[PDB]
Amino acid sequence: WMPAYACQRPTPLTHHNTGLSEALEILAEAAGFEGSEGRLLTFCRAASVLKALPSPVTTLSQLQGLPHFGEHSSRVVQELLEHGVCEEVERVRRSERYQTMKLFTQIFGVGVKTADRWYREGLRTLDDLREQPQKLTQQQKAGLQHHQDLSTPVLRSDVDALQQVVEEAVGQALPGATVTLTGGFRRGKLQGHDVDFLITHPKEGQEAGLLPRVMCRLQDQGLILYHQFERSFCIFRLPQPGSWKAVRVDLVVAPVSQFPFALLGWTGSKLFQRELRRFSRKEKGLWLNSHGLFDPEQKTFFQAASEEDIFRHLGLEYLPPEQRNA
DNA sequence: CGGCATACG
DNA sequence: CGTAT
DNA sequence: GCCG
Ligand SMILES: [Mg+2]
Ligand SMILES: [Mg+2]
Ligand code: NA
Repeated sequence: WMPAYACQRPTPLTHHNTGLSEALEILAEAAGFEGSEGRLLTFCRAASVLKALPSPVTTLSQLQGLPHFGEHSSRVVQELLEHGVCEEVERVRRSERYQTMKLFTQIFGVGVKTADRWYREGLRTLDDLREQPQKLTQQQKAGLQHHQDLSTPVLRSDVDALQQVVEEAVGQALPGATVTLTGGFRRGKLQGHDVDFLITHPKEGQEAGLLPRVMCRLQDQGLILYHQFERSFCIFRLPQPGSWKAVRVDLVVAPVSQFPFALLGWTGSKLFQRELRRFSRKEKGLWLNSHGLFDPEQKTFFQAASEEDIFRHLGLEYLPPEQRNA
């Protein structure tokens, strides 16, 4: 009944097993901090399965036959059902390693590998990093300076304001160019930690060279607190009552021939796209990315005019963005 | 046991 | 190495 | 950690 790939089933934003999925996602996150991508994936997938169920899991037997539930994930659920708490999960939560790796990896410019090195050097706090700024990149310096604002959720009201200012700069950079909201907000989220925009133009090729022109205009408007092509990871100045706050904004440009693939990729979720690409390659023999869908036998790319086209060419039932919350 | 998504900056 | 979904 |  429950298919094995997350792209084969609807996953709504809110569901009936929130606490169970959150516990599994703690273990997934911890596995990632230790470099165990395989364990991270299994725990992520098991969490996602529960998000897709039509009602709460109340008994252990309801896990029988669910994909990605083996001894470990099942035991986690069993303990939560019987005692409201899983000792392993709580042990991770309070560990100095988990808390510090989470704190460090949250910094824009710091990945697992950097965080881990710092952890091994004895660093534990943000002020520990500030007191040795010679070791930080310019990106990390920006992430650390803006860390407090960047930890505050972006609201859907903020998004509309940012979109209008991005369209203004885009319209001057290239008349006729369009801006599409992607990422978590396109899946229906009411809050987020960043805002993702996809930019294109209806005349193939006109979008070449566009992103530098957009960025230089935004910067001239005084809206860019930080930025470093076709992808830009920025920190924007967002107006606030009597002041402002820093917000992470990603801008991506794609040619209109590739727009369906880029929209699909950048709308996520992250797990959904990984599962979709795994499904494409392993079940259909097709290679999927955010630029296209390649048949390695015929050596041809699939033309798509819509996301609907892509789901059809992979033999999957269409899922709107709000059901891609794997 | 191999595999685990696939890019760009 | 970082970033993104 | 789990699947095929
Ligand atoms: Mg986002
Ligand atoms: Mg983003
Ligand atoms: Na980071």
